[PDB]
Amino acid sequence: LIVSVVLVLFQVFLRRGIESPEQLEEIGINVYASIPISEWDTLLAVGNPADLAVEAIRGLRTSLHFAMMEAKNNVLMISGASPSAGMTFISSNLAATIAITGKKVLFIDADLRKGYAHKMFGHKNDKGLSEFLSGQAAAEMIIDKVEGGGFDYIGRGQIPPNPAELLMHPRFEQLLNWASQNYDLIIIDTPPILAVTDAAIIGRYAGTCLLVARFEKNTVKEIDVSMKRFEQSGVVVKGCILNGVVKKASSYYRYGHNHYGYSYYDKK
Amino acid sequence: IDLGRVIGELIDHRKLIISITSVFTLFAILYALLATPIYETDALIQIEQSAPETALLQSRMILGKTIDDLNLQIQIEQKYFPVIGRGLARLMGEKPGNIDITRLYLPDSDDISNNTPSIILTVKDKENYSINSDGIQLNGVVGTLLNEKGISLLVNEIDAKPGDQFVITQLPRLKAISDLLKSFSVADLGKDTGMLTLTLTGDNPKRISHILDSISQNYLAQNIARQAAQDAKSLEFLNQQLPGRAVYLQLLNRQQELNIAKSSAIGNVRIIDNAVTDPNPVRPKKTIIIVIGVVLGLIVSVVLVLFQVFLRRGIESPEQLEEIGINVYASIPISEWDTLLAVGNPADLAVEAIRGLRTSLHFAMMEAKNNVLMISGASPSAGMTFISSNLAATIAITGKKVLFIDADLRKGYAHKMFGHKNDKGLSEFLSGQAAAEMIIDKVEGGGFDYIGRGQIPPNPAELLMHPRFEQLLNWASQNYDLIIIDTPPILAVTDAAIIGRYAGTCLLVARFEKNTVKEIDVSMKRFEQSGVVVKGCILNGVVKKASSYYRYGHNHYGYSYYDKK
Amino acid sequence: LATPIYETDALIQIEQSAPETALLQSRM
Ligand SMILES: Nc1ncnc2c1ncn2[C@@H]1O[C@H](COP(=O)(O)OP(=O)(O)O)[C@@H](O)[C@H]1O
Ligand SMILES: Nc1ncnc2c1ncn2[C@@H]1O[C@H](COP(=O)(O)OP(=O)(O)O)[C@@H](O)[C@H]1O
Ligand SMILES: [Mg+2]
Ligand SMILES: [Mg+2]
Repeated sequence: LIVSVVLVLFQVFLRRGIESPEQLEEIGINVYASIPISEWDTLLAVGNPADLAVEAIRGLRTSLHFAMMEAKNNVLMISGASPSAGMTFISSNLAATIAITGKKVLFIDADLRKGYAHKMFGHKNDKGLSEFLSGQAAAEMIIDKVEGGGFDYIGRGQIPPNPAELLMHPRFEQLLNWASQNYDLIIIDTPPILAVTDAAIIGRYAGTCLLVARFEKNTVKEIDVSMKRFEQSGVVVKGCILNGVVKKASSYYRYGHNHYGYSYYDKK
Repeated sequence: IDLGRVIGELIDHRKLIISITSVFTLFAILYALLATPIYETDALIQIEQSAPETALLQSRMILGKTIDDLNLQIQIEQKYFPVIGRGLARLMGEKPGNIDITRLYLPDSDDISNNTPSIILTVKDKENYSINSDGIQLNGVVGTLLNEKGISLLVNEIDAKPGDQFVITQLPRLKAISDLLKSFSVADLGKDTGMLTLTLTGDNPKRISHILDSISQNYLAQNIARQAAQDAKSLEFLNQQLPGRAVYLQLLNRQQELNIAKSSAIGNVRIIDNAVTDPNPVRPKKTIIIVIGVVLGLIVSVVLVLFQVFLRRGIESPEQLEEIGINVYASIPISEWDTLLAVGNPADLAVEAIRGLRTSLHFAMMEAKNNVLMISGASPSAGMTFISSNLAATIAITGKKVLFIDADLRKGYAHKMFGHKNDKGLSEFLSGQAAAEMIIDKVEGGGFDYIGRGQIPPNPAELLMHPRFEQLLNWASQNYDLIIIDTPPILAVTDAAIIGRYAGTCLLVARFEKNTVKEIDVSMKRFEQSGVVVKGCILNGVVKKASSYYRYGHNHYGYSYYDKK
Repeated sequence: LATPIYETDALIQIEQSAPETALLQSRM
C-alpha cells in the first residue's frame, strides 16, 4: 500500500498535462468544446453518429456557428500544438457534422507531410493539394467527394520535398478564394505548429483558427506557446478545443466538473 | 524548487549521476575483492576473577614467549610489485607460496631509521633458492644452513613455484610483540564467569590458530608456575640455606613440603576449547563496503547535480527572455546533423525551426524602414552566422532575391562556408579599392548572393563608419528583396551598433545555455543606447531537457513531423 | 514456500548457570 501510494503521489506531482478546460481558461484561452475519448479508416460521425464524442462535436458545431460569424471568410483552419492531438479527428468529424446540416463543406488536407485523410475518406490519390500547388493539377481535378460523408475533400497528394514552401505559393490563396465561393465552409487540416510552420502560413488565409489540445498529453504552457507562435506570425487563434477527455474523479473534486459529459438516449 | 524540478534535473543529469555512482561502486567492489581477507580464530579460557588474567595474557611476558617459540620475528611476505597484486593473485586462484624459515640472522644494519633489516628470497626450484639483500647475490639450498656475508638463514620446505620472490624481514622482538598484541584480544563473555574468550585476527588462517594455541599453552604453563613462584622462592632460599641437628630435620620437613607444593600447584586456568580459525573472513565486510560505495556515490552525484543546478545562470527557456519583455521569434534546436544546413539537410529539425522564423519575420519585417535585416548577438559563437546564413537560405528558396553581407570584418568565415573568390570583399569596398559589383558573389548550392568580409582590415569599426557602407546598403536595397547582415557580437565590439543604424530590423541571437538573460538584456540596451532598436531575440542551440518540461510547461524543443518514408 | 523451522526446548537444573551457559555452547 505505501508503495502504491508513493507511486500515485509521484505521478500526481509530476504530471503537467491538461486536466480540465479550466486550466486553459485561467490563461484566457477560449475552449469551445471538450471532446471525450471515443471508445468505439472510418469517420466516427458517420460510423457512430450517436457516439458521445460526436455529441460533443455537435456542441462545437453550434459554438462555431456563433464564433465563425463576423469573420473575414468562411475558411476554418484547425491546428494544434503536438502531433496526434486530434486535429484530423476533430476537423474531419466536425466537417461531417456540419455536412448533415445541409451545408456545402470542403475539407482540405493541408498536412502535406503526414496527411492521411485520403485513406480515411476513400481516395483517388492522384492530383491532391501538392499537385495543385506545384502547378500540375487544376482546382477542379483535386476536389473529391467523401462517400459516406456529405462534403468534398482535397487530399494532400504526393508528399512534396518542400511542403512549407508550396503552401507559400499564391495558388493556395487562389484555391481558397475559389473554394470560398462554391462552399459554405472550408475546413483546413494542418500539421501541428510546434512541429512545423505550415499552419502559420495557412492561417493567414483562414478567417477562424482553432487549436486542438490533447487532454493529458499537452500542457497548458504548450498550448499558450502555440497560440503566441501563431499571433507572432499574424494568425489570430479564436480559441481551443480540448480533445480526448476521459472520466476522472480527481477533476470532480479539484474542480466542480469532470467535463466528460452525459449520455442521453432512450435505451431503445 | 519542487518535486518536478528536482526530478527533471535528475533525469537530465542521469549520465553524470550514473557515471559517478558506477565509479564509486567500482572502487568499492575493487576494494572488497582486492583487500586481503583477514580471518579470526578463537579459544575458550576458564578462570577459577579473570580481570587480572586478561592483563597477564596481553603482557609482553606471555606474548614474548610466543614470539620466541614460533619465531614470529621472522616476517615473510609474498612479493607483489603493486598494491593490488596480492588481491588479484588470490582471485586468479593462485595459491600463495609459503616458505618455512627456522633460523634467520640478518647483518642487523640498525641504521637511523631501518631497524628492520630485510632481504629478498627468489625461489629457483623446489630445493635451492637465491638471496639478495642490497644486490649481493647468495645461493642457498633447503637443509644446509647459510653463514655468509654476516647473513644467517635456514630455509626449510620451500612450498612455492620458481620465480616467486619473498620479502624476509627480521623485525625487532618488541615489534613482533606489538603486532601480535594489536590483533590479539581477550574478553570475559559473561563479565562474571571464569571463561576467557581469546580471539586473534590475521591474514593467514592456519598461522593465527597456531599462534593462539601457543598463547594459550604458554599462559597455561606460565599460570601454574606463577602460583608456585611464591613457594619456589621459599624453596630457592631453603636450598641456599641448607647447612642443632633436630632443627636440621625440621628444615628437611619444610624442604619436601616446598617440593610437593610447587609440583601440585597447578590452578586457575583451564582451556575449554583450542584455537580454530573461522574459515569465513571477518574483514573486509564486502556487503557493507559495496553498499556504502553505492550510497556514497549517490549522495556525491546528488550534491554535484544540486550545485550545477544552483550555479547555472544561462538561459533555459524563451520564457526567461520574455519575462523581461524580449520578443523571442524562434527557438532553434541543436542540429546534431563548410556546409549550409538549410541546403545539406533541408528536413533538419533546426531548419524547420528556421522556417518558423522566416514566417515570423515576414510579419515582423513589414512596416520597417528598409529591407535590411541585421543579425547580431551578445557573445561569440552564439549562432549569429549559423542563423543568418541559414535564414538567408530558407528565404532564398521562397523565390526571393536575398543578399547576405558578411559584415564581420574580424572573424567572418562566410566566404569559406559558401565557396569563395576571397578577393574584393566588404573590406576592399569600404576602403575604396573595389566596386559594389565586384564584391557580390553567388552561393553555389544556395540561391542568394553574398558579400564576403574580404581581407581583415586593421580598423574594422572605422571602416564600417565610412559613408560607402550606407551607399552599398542603399544600392543593394534596390536590387534585392532582403539584405541579411551578419555582424560580430555586441558585447565584444561595437561594429553591430554602427551597422544597426542602417538596418530596418535587428535581431539578437541568444545561445541556449551559454548566454544569460542579463547578458541579452545588456546587449539590447547597448543597442538602444546607440540608436539601434532591436526587434527581438532568437534563442539558438536549444536541447531537449526534462527540467524545462517540469519547471515550465514546455521544453521548447519541437516535434519531428515526417512520414518516415 | 519458505521452509518451516521448528523449535525444541529442554529444561536443565543447575545446582550460577552463567559459566554453565558458555560451557554448553563450547566446541567441546
Ligand atoms: N477524442 C478522440 N476519441 C477517439 N479517438 C481519437 C480522439 N482524438 C483522436 N483520436 C484518434 O487518435 C488518432 C490521432 O488523431 P489525428 O487526427 O491523426 O491527430 P493529429 O492530426 O492532431 O496529429 C486518430 O487515429 C484518432 O482517430
Ligand atoms: N543551432 C545550432 N545547431 C548546430 N550547430 C550550431 C548551431 N548554432 C551554431 N552552431 C554551430 O556552432 C558554431 C558557431 O556558429 P557561429 O555562426 O560561428 O557563431 P557566431 O557568429 O555567433 O560567433 C558554428 O560552427 C555553427 O555551425
Ligand atoms: Mg493531422
Ligand atoms: Mg559570425
